[PDB]
Amino acid sequence: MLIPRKVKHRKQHHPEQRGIASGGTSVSFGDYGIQALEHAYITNRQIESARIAINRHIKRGGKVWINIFPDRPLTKKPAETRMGSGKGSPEWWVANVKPGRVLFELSYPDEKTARDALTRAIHKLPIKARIVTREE
Amino acid sequence: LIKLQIQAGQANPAPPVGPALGQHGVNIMEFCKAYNAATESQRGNVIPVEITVYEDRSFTFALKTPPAAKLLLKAAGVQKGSGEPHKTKVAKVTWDQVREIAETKKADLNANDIDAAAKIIAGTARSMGITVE
Amino acid sequence: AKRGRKKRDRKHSKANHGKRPNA
Amino acid sequence: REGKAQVSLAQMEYMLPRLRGWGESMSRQAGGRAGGAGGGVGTRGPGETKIETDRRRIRERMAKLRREIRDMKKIRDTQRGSRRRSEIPSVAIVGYTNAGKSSLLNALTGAGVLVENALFATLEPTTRRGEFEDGRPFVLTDTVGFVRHLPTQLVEAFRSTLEEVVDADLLIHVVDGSDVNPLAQINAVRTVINEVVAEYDIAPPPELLVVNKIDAATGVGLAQLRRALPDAVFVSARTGDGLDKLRSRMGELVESTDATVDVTIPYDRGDLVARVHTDGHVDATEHTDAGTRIKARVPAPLAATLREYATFA
Amino acid sequence: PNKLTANVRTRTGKGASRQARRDGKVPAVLYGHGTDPQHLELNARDFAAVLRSHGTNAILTLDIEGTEQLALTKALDVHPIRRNIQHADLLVVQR
Amino acid sequence: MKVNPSVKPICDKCRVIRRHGRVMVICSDPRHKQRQG
Amino acid sequence: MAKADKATAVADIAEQFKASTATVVTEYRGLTVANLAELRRALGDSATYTVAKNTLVKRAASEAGIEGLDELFAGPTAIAFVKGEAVDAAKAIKKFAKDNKALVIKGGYMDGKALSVADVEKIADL
RNA sequence: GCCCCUAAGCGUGUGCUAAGUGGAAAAGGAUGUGCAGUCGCGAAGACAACCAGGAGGUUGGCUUAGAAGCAGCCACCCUU
Ligand SMILES: Nc1nc2c(ncn2[C@@H]2O[C@H](COP(=O)(O)OP(=O)(O)CP(=O)(O)O)[C@@H](O)[C@H]2O)c(=O)[nH]1
Repeated sequence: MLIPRKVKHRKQHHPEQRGIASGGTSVSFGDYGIQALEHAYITNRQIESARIAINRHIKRGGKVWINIFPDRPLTKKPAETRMGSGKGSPEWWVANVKPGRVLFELSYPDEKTARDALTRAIHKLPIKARIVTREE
Repeated sequence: LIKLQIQAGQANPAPPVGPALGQHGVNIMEFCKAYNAATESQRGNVIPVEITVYEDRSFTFALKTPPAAKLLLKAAGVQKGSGEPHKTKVAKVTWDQVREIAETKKADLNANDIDAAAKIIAGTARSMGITVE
Repeated sequence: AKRGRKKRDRKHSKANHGKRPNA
Repeated sequence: REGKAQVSLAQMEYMLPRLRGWGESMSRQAGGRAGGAGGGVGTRGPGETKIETDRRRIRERMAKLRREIRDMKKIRDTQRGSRRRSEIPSVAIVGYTNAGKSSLLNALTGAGVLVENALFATLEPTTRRGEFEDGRPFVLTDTVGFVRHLPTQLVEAFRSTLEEVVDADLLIHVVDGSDVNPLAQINAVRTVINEVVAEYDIAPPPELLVVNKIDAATGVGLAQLRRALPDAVFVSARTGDGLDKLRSRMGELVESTDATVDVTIPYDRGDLVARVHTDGHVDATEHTDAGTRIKARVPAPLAATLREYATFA
Repeated sequence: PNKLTANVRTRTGKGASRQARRDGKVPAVLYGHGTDPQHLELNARDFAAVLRSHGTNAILTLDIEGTEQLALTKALDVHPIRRNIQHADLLVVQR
Repeated sequence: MKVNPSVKPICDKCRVIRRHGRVMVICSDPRHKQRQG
Repeated sequence: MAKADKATAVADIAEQFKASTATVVTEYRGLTVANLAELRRALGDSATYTVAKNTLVKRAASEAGIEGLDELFAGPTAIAFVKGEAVDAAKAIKKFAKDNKALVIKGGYMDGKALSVADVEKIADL
């Protein structure tokens, strides 16, 4: 499942949520795509889930792209512990997704089935997202 | 109006002939008896009989040439039809004999128009899978 | 949880102008 | 969910007797990114954290899991209604492991079940309807892998399989032609049906034998195991082959409850014989004429419906 | 069809652009071979209308306040959430 | 009557309707009939 | 309705009536395909017995040049374009009033003109 | 803040709401309702319904005794 090979610093602050996306805000690989509309931390798990959803929906066709890689690590203190004595170990790899960013992109000869698979992916994702298209 | 397609042979076979004649009306035998009596001379050709029934009963002795697809089969040179028409064609049946034999059968079915008959027979050949030239 | 929800939502009034002490 | 719960319970209960020592040793450095033993799902995903970390949490979760399996037993027996309500013969593919059970199922039924290279590939017993030589829309189910010295710490997983084998009639015993002691393989895997019947005693079901991997197996075995050895039939290859008499002897050894007493079907309605033709097979359709006379088998209700009309030939 | 009116910008800046975009007048800047930048405004409705059919590249007859002038669409700064053009950059053409 | 926050026509014959301020799906097949509730 | 059909609707009657010295119009309803063909195709030797839209052909009639029979199109119409021969055509149209009785001649265009209540029978009673 | 409790508007003009929404809440579901756009059709007759046909080839070919259009699979044309 998606994961960085290595990261320079293992314990980083949480990725910021403020502001809109000034980059990655257009379909530039495939024909359709999922444009988010709400700040969130999309995680390796959700990305894998949506990818499997789209691939299972489209039968051995089309090409899929992911314009976001989970690289920011989020820690977690071990259970049943007081507050203090250092940050927790890395727990979840998250990609800071911002309003307007295109998360998934698809290119499939058909139209209805591409739309349907994209809807599947959106449902699997946490955030509110719409289906944008290369046309405009 | 019940049509049974059959040749001039045979006599009361249930799986192909268990019709309303045996269900309700005259005995089962008389139907085929009176049907084959006036058309024994068929020799394998299919001569379907279309019987009518009135408020109580009214036998009718009616006939017709074999199906269009079956005539195509007879002339083509095969006994079994192809289950994959336009995927594996068997024979390229020509049009001269088709015309000479359909110049009256289609005049009875719909009309004697040679072009219309040609288009209909082309459709039937396409259906069977043994198309024409 | 009802008491907390209510005390917090009390901040959305025309008189507090949106902020309440100890929200 | 069934697997992710029952395997989780088995793991918790295996920890139970050794919650002290090595479990703490594992948790000490934790997985360290990823450990050599995951959790409820093992292959990443859920179960990423650990198995046993606190005795309280472990006990709590074993309780919850036991309740969950209580729920799943009801769900499973509800699902398994139609077959028991219909009295439809069922057969079970009983193989030790990697004996190509799923592949054999794909064969003979056109099924498309997964067939992966591993000693434990098929997770839950899956089944499909099949046809015998003449009909009998019977049922065929696989079994989950059984390895020597069946770990009793993991029975909740094989409990469903055990039920599905004890609620069946004819058993077909698949072996794998890899090891040198297939006799040991078969005896070992058969040691389990003994306790299966001990618990859920109904009867010793009729038995049949088969061994997959024919193409690659017996490379130096020759047909000794095919002639001298007792009951066994095998043509499947390590990828798939043709099936010749596995589907004939399977029908001849399955329950023959279907009565074969001759019945007389008259003409009567326009297609009254259609009922018998579609129900009870049409074996020996000695069609004659008019009120066609024939000889075919029929089930209990059709036999009782035609009783009065059963005039001797 | 390709004839789009225009109106020079009375003011310019954050407030002027915001007010214009609220009233539905996409701002634009016209410059190029003539080498004399002009800040103007167009009706976003007709601008998008012509853009739908003629595509991003197109030779637009910009009817300026006082005369006409040919132009070419160079840039379209568009908001990614609200799919609406925020600013247009037109390249004059000398023919 | 499946009470579910998510009601969608399961089959081509299923028709949605608003009744007593409460969305309900009704079909010729009784099994598909459901309500939002 | 359809634009192409409308466009052809001129020629759909123009040459037909230009050639046919006579044509019939009547409220047709009931005769199956077989009954209709019994005279349309089964007896096709000197007249094309067809039908056409009675609402779209009202303008097409004016276009073709006929104007006497325009108020009689308000309802089903069964046209019979003959190439002139009337002694057999009148008999053909009068034959159906024994077996079906569902086929009368409400009117039509005789010799580029209209007709009366008795002309329907007097076209050719010989 | 201005119906009475309670000092002061049951204020005036446009609209909106049927939910007591106002007078708590998410993913998601949704033939509720106002408005601004678009694409088909339609006064040469459409959208609903009503009167007749909806045919011949032909039980179209594979399958099946069977499959006539209706378990299922290929073709899926024309005569008027
Ligand atoms: N012996 C045999 N092996 C096969 C056959 N078809 C595929 N295989 C190979 O065997 C491997 C294991 O699959 P399989 O033996 O079917 O699994 P199984 O024995 O049915 C169930 P489990 O693996 O849990 O014991 C697969 O990787 C496949 O490539 C076959 O017909 N016979």
